[PDB]
Amino acid sequence: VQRIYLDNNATTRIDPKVKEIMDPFLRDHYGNPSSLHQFGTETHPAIAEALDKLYKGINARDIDDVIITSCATESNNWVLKGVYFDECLKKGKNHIVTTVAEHPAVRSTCNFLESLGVEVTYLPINEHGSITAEQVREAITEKTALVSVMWANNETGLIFPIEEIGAICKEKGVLFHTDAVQAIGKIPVDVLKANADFLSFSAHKFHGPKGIGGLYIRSGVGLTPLFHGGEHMNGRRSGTLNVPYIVGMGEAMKLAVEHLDYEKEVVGKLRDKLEEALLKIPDVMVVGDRIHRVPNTTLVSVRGIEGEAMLWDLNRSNIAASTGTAIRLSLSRFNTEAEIDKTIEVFSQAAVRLRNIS
Amino acid sequence: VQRIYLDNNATTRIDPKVKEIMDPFLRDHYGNPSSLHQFGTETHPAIAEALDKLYKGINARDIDDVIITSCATESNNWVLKGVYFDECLKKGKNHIVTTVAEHPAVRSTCNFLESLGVEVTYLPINEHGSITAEQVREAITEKTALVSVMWANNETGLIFPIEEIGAICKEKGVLFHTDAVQAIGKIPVDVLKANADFLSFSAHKFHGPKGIGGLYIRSGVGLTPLFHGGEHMNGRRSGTLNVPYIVGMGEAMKLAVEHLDYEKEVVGKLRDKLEEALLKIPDVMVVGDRIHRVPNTTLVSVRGIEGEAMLWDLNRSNIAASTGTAIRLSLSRFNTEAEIDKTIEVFSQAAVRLRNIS
Ligand SMILES: Cc1ncc(COP(=O)(O)O)c(CN[C@@H](CS)C(=O)O)c1O
Ligand SMILES: Cc1ncc(COP(=O)(O)O)c(CN[C@@H](CS)C(=O)O)c1O
Repeated sequence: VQRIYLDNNATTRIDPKVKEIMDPFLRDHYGNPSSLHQFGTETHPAIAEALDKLYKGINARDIDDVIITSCATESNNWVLKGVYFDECLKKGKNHIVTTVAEHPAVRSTCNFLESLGVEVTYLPINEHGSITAEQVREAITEKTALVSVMWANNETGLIFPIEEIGAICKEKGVLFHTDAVQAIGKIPVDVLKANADFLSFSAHKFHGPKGIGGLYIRSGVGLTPLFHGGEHMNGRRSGTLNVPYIVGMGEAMKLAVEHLDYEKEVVGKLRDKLEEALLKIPDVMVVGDRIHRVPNTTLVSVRGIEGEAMLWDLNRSNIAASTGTAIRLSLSRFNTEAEIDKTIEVFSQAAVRLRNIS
Repeated sequence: VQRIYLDNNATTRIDPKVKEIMDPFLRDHYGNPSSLHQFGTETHPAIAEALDKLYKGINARDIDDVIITSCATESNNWVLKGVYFDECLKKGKNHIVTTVAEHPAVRSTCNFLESLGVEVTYLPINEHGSITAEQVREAITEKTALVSVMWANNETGLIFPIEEIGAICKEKGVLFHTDAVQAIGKIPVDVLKANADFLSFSAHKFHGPKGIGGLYIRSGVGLTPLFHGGEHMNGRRSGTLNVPYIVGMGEAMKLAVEHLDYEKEVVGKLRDKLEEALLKIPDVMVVGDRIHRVPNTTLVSVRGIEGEAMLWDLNRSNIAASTGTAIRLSLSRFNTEAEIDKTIEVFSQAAVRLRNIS
């Protein structure tokens, strides 16, 4: 059979080169990097190269930290609860601003902080489907410890004005965190232009393995650890290093930035080919804005057939996509134009054989 | 070259069968298990088998939870901070008892809770090098939310009276957590006989990969999540599942319990062969008790040559061990008797060529 994977915002395929670079640390180089003997120090060069790739991947400075976590969910929980202890309980700055579009890893923890008594405002989305930076200004008070706005939305793909928000946050002296998981390998990511204090990411969204993530912490910014133990990662996150996934995520970051032109020029062009081909069908319509979007995502809406039935039909035809009432289709570098023509055909055939209402 | 690995309490080698069972989920079965399409549901049988192996591995009941974490450090932070929020701030039961022998992942977080105002007593070790259960009784008051005592010590190998402590905790109605990482695959582990409410473990101590762990939570016991997001693991720990490491850790648990007789009868006998051979040397001495110890560990002390110099010498001879002022040697199933004879020889040769003081 020949299956079609169009659900790359849910997770991606590991690049074969990433798997290859991970194998030796799953095989004979099994030493704990904290060990003083040769099995330990033997792993250090590859770790340094992976970390270097990550730094260079997000234009982090050598003075900055890029701490290895187990996923973006860990990074988000760590920023929000850490800044809860440092600035809300200890500095009395009991206010956090975020958006309604953030991943549940951010919003649900924010709900928990509300249950403890922190006041959090979830900014409402506007009609163009994005946020404006002035919205955060209107919501930022002199008691705001942190603003957290995702770089790109996972359901629709829209890119948010992180740069301008970073300038506002910089002028007013409030910590800035951005969940950028959906941005890596899709668009250029620069922590300096964003003036970000915190940045989240997760490997399996740019063709690394599930179960490893990263939190960029800018130099000097404090954040009480979520994993206490104080041994690893400059004492900020304890636990024996996931050596294979660290190297793999480094190579995956490298490949992701090396493929940016291909992502925008080829993957984005196929997304436009696909989208335009699908909009040649009755009362369908893209949900959201079509200009300020990441190159890989289209979010299509159909008449009165709910999206989940169409997704059942496609999976029956071995074509994988996700929801977002609407259908989210998210591409990658490993899709081909033949795959897109076939998906246009199967989508139409499924659509007319679903239209038969009653 | 032929290197000798005797540092298995720091981390272990991945069993080749574990790597094999992980490869397909690093290759073509890359779907997010939360996805509704075939790439997602396609991973479910292997996940169920791995989880089943874990449950059966620690005699957990089907009514219980065995939540997948990213390491034992995550499990320990989660128990202590979770029980801090549920019973100390909300139920006013502001007291925790633990030991001075616990891993830094437990003790350092306990220090953090003290900084927030929780009163924690770290029980002192006695001369036989172990704790008695009555010590915890004397320290347990009507304001104790939780007692946390490790199953086996990582530096010395001594097995603690978890069973009896579980009975005391059960009679008095205080939550019981045990960090059992060093016990899995070394001695039988039974959460029911221990009457444990929480149990920690980490895969890479029984020949699985670094970067995945487990927290057993007994049925009905509450614990506010450390990873909020509420999607995965019955909403208790959010983040896209580390599919390959879950399957591998399941197979690793299976092999670990299947090798218990071999661990005590063969690995323990080689540890006794080695130990007795090394005690035939001047003013040396095993640090700690020699009866109630895990089968794989010996902790040897030498005259006035510090242990780190001896460890430098051994690593120069491609023999790996760790500290514990003393030298910790920790075996596994993949060591051979030839390896042990050679280590006895190299240890002696290093010892006499280190004795030359000034
Ligand atoms: C009992 C016990 N509990 C927790 C840990 C930490 O495991 P992690 O998977 O790295 O989080 C360890 C790991 N002890 C190693 C590495 S610090 C040692 O050198 O002794 C342990 O022995
Ligand atoms: C922006 C953003 N931030 C965090 C996460 C969570 O990543 P983790 O590595 O699983 O913790 C995701 C993952 N969103 C997937 C799985 S819930 C989706 O279906 O949209 C994300 O898109």
